[PDB]
Amino acid sequence: MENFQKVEKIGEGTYGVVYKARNKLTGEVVALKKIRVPSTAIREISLLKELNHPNIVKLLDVIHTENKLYLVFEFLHQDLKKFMDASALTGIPLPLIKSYLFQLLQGLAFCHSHRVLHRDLKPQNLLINTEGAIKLADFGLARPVRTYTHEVVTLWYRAPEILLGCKYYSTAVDIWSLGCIFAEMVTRRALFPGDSEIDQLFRIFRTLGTPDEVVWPGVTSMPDYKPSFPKWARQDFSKVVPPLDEDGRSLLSQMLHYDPNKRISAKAALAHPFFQDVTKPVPHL
Ligand SMILES: Cc1ccc(N(CC#N)c2cc(Nc3ccc(OC[C@H](O)CN(C)C)cc3)ncn2)c(Br)c1
Repeated sequence: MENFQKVEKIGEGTYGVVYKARNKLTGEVVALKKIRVPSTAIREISLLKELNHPNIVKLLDVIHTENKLYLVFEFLHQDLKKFMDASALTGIPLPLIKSYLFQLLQGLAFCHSHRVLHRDLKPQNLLINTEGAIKLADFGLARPVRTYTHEVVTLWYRAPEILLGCKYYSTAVDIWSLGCIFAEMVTRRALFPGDSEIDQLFRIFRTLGTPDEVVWPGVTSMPDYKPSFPKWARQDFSKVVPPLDEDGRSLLSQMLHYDPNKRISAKAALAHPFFQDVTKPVPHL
């Protein structure tokens, strides 16, 4: 750590506090995360230093000293959450929303091709720069209910299979989360703001319809599925994300399919007609 000087507190991350810091030597400005060490952790983390992509926050170095773990990441000046809030009254322009979704799908396609899942995608761990790029952060660190600061972990972006107690979820969980983020960027309001696991599940059911064996084979046998779940009817996406166009609604619907196996893959989503006219606009930061 002596090689680093803490500039400011970036925020209380899920696995520890994060500080903007400078390499007392290289002058490099980075994001320093102190992880709240098992050999299994070290090996997995070392594997992440290899997962390099333009849309994945670069893990610069892993420091294992004094039996403590520090992760040094590339530094970006803001997360998507702050940007969405700052664009609340005007709304993020569609071309930029399209650009961000496109880039994130590229990042996911990359990770997923390497069999790596994010598992906890949310606006707070999506970082943007002044150039128009957006990157996935804290990728692979998943493999708690509260943070080290007791802060509640958001359930708003959790896939239904996870909520239903699935133990071996797939890359499909990341597509679901991104779909929820996509919808939020368009409407300027969280799609499923649950404040408990059951409230989260029921919010999803109230919008997409209570899942059954027809739309999701095997759902009634899932760990936490209850035959007593209320049966709500499905609503039109025309009502869910106006004024998103049909290409956009088509894509969002495929990203929010109940059956993880039916849910569109990142790579297939990249070929969706919605991205026919994709561009890379510069954000107003
Ligand atoms: C909650 C949290 C804490 C740390 C990070 N990590 C780690 C990784 N991987 C960063 C951040 C960063 N830059 C930056 C990120 C946020 C930020 O402000 C966050 C505020 O908390 C905004 N909120 C209102 C959402 C300022 C600079 N550059 C590289 N890595 C992330 Br992702 C989320």
